[PDB]
Amino acid sequence: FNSAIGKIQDSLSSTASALGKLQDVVNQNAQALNTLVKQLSSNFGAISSVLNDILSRLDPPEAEVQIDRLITGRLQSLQTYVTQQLIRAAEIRASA
Amino acid sequence: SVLNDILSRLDPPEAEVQIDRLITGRLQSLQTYVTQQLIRAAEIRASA
Amino acid sequence: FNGLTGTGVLTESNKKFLPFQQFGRDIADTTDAVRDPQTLEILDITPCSFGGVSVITPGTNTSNQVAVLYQGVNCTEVPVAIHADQLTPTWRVYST
Amino acid sequence: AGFIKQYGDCLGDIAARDLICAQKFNGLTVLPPLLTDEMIAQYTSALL
Amino acid sequence: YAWNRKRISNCVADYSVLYNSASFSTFKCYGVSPTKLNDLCFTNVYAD
Amino acid sequence: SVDCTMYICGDSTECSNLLLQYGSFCTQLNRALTGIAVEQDKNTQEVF
Repeated sequence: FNSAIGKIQDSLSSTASALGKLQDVVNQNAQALNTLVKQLSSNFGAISSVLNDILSRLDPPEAEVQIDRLITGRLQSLQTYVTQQLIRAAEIRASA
Repeated sequence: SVLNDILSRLDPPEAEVQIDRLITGRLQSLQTYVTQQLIRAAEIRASA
Repeated sequence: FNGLTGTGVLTESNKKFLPFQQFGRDIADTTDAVRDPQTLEILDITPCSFGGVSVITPGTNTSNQVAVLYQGVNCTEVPVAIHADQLTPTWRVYST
Repeated sequence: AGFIKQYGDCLGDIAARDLICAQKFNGLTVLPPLLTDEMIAQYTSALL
Repeated sequence: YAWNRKRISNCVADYSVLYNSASFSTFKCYGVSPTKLNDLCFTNVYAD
Repeated sequence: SVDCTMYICGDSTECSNLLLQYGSFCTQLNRALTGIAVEQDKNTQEVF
């Protein structure tokens, strides 16, 4: 038993790969957040991806249309992210 | 319903708006499909 | 700065900007730092302090008394976000 | 990861002022776990 | 067909005077409100 | 259980036609809820 335990120390020490089951979870979440963060950049058909720009750029009557494009899109992205999390969370809770 | 006709008949300035509608729908549909897909797969996994 | 509008805290930074580079960006595709149009000085922009607010209360049947939680913020800032200085003394008690 | 790693860097900075990371930049915050890592060890030690 | 292009740069711009001129029959801007234009700063402005 | 037709279009022919343009989004949704509906009964039979 004693020698057996030491072997684990080596295997874990030797390769990180043993840890993939944990690593992917961290990786997946990181990826989800990154994707979620990156979405901010997408124009979504709006003239620009920056809210402060649009505000500085257009008067309200016109601006409302452009901002609306971002909101419907961005929210939809956020909606996408949440659904993924719920499903993913279920998997983890299943594991839990 | 056909992409080509919009391109054919309508000038791009007008077409862009039209295709955009079509895009959101299918993309929404695939989104519904994948989301639907994920859940069933989970059902399968538990079974597996 | 040059039309780039936003809110944050401007601090001197230790980034090694090249003489040509106007400004930098974060992973987010958001402005990480800028150099003044007036002075060739490098400034990192960190968005001003904010965080979630949660109310820790016992049952209302039990009591009215409450305790407020400011998520992920140093206690120093509570007077800052609030602009406690402006408020009446009744409000100020809560600040610190 | 790009963003997550960037977030960790945020925790590192003492010098920076008005640095409330929870904000990352756009409202995305990370709540801490209720059972701290130290605590988790005690459970496991007890469990052990 | 021959349309002339002029390059304008390295200055400060007062566009409001242009807007506050009764003289222009059509003053339509796609992207900027004619007002608040004073707030923007650009690398190159081309006039045709 | 939820019919899309009333929930969305409720007694509005002008509305409903516009719904058809949407395709199968409803028939699928109604199908799922029905599928869900039967499921609980299946659950009860399995348990008790």
